[PDB]
Amino acid sequence: PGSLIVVGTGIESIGQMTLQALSYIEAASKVFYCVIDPATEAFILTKNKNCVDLYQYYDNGKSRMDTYTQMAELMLKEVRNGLDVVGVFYGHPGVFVNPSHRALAIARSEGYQARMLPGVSAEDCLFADLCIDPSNPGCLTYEASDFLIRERPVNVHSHLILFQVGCVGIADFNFSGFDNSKFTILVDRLEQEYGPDHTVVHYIAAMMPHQDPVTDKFTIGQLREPEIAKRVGGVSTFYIPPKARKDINTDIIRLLEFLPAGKVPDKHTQIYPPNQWEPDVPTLPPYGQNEQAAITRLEAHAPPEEYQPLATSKAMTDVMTKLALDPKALAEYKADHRAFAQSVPDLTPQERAALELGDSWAIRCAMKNMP
Amino acid sequence: GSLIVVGTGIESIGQMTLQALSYIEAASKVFYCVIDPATEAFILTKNKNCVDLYQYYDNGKSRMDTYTQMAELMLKEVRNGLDVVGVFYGHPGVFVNPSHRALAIARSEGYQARMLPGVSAEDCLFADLCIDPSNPGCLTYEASDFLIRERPVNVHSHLILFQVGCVGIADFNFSGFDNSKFTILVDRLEQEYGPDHTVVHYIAAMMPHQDPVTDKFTIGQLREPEIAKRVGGVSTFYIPPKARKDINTDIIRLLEFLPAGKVPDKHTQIYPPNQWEPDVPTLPPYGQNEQAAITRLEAHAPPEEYQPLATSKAMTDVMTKLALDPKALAEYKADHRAFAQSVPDLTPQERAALELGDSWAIRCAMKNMP
Ligand SMILES: Nc1ncnc2c1ncn2[C@@H]1O[C@H](CSCC[C@H](N)C(=O)O)[C@@H](O)[C@H]1O
Ligand SMILES: Nc1ncnc2c1ncn2[C@@H]1O[C@H](CSCC[C@H](N)C(=O)O)[C@@H](O)[C@H]1O
Repeated sequence: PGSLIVVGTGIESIGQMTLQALSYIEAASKVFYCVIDPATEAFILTKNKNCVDLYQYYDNGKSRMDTYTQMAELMLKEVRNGLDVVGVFYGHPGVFVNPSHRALAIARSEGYQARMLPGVSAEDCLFADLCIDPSNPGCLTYEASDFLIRERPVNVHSHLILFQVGCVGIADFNFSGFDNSKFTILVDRLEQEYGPDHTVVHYIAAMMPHQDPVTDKFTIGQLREPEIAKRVGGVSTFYIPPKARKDINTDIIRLLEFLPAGKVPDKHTQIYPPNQWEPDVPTLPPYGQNEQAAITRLEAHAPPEEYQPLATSKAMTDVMTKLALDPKALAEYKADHRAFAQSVPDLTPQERAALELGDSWAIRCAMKNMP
Repeated sequence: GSLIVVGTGIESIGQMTLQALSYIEAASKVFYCVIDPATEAFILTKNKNCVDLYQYYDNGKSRMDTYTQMAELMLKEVRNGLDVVGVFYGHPGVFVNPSHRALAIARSEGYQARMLPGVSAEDCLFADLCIDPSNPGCLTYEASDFLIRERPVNVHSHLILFQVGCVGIADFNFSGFDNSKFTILVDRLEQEYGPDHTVVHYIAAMMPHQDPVTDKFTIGQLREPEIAKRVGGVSTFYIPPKARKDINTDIIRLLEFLPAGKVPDKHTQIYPPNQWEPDVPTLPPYGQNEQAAITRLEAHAPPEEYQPLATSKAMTDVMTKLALDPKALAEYKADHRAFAQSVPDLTPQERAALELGDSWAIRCAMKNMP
């Protein structure tokens, strides 16, 4: 009896909140939120009548871990009283967020329903604004101070993302912001691992819908310029592109049959597109001889035989939207599949049967058939 | 012409962001690639002009040709002056080839190009497994690329592998992938981690009533034919740290982290522990430092420097519209004053902040009036 759901709000105000985060806000018994955008906070207050701002539990000179302990306990206290508590943290609520993990784990240890819903993180915004794929060529993400304290290894051939570069070695809080006086220690490490000429991108996603992202391209040595290091604050994130590209192992690529068997891959060339923040890698052009061949093959393209297009009804689309947008209806459906199933209007006989089964394959067959 | 690329999250409908939906509705043309029928059934009700990109896959047809065709279908509409919005499930730029190719070409030729972030499978992995990438760092690889280019592991940090069910397959089949080189991946993981180390097979729920797959195996167990069978196209591996890295005490004092009279714990991590990691010396939840912080809550008042929100409903609604209505945002960015002077019931300070547009002015207008 009593539960704790933790949701996120994304980074950019309001717009980056997920539909299910909003739905679990409204259905909550009490809301504890920690956001750093005024419109987002106002947006949370109009969707639930019982909200407490967790930001007030920071204080000047007060340890952040002590604030995190208090933030977790304020939620767990309402949980142990049998309330349905929803915790709110901007971005992804479990990405570089201490009190959410502490509160959910303690509630689990005491036998309560606990669950975190994912959200859009600052790393997600970084991928989008910088148009980089973590797949190419791998992504490593560190907390900036932990990266120094435990001397975590770099991967100069993959992406590097550093959070909290604006509070290096700071366990305190100050409403005015951080005095990043240990920033030079981080610069010393980045220079030692990458050299002073390598690129570092100072990233700050736009928090308001009309603002532009900060995507400023520096070298690591330029971070020692006073006017540069003052620009990084509490919502600053560093992206360091790969310094070089690792070679393909032709022996392993023949074992995996990535390329056609008989050919030797290109040793100094990546496939299009290039990373615009990366030192120049020889990259193939967008429209080679293999590319236009597939583009001109579009002239003779027909829907494949095994391609099965969507073929559902208005009633089936509405009931699955409801299961995704209505936590009240979802809780009833999981409690009794058939009693919920025969209650939905206008469902075709197979649609009622598929929804009563609930299996992924039955629901997909019901939405791909239709007489 | 322009190209806006958005995502839908992993779990159907519910994990779409509010701004992804608004750019769907306001779009002239929509090209989508989702793998959930209800989500696809959610999209076509929001825009009358959609094309399913999934049809450009084919049996025996190279994925790279499809990605070239997927990007070209959007690009040739962009060169014709329409406002195109491409849709890919999850985060549209996380392990997605055609989205980046189309945006790069669109940029190179001078068109407006923007990607909106979405909720990825890695985001869902963080939530369902309830782990934090900060503790102790997170390394993400494409499974085959991790093998082909012999990428280094980091046994002290998180490891996440995408596409473990498609090891080395460049082709497509509607029946899915024949993960016949999966044993090459298992060989590498055992060499780096040992056969007894944990690997979590993760499949986020795609439907609202499903529960996630969070199966705890050992790397050696992956060789069991009935284990290798259950990893497919939407499978992701999580590998917890094999050990924790030591704190460098010299670096600790360079940073002046703790009081220069107190010495921190050298071989104990903070609560909570990673429930998927081999047992690490972990602090209890309610130590005396925590209990001291609990009892100090009784004497809590809002600090003097704390500035609570103090706004109006007219101001709340205009910023909601700017975030939820892309056409009003385009108007406002084109002329702040014309937009600011046109919104009704705005306090004169509120219109002045809106006309400025600066973050400092908007935040002052929303926290100031007593
Ligand atoms: N608007 C923004 N742009 C870039 N990074 C940001 C950001 N807001 C917060 N961050 C990063 O996140 C750190 C705070 S911890 C909070 C992170 C949040 N839970 C998330 O999902 O990202 C900051 O030190 C900064 O590195
Ligand atoms: N439901 C799911 N659960 C776990 N991993 C998933 C998943 N769906 C997709 N993936 C991962 O994503 C890969 C496809 S590439 C598509 C990724 C998507 N853009 C995203 O944001 O995550 C798969 O190989 C799998 O590793």
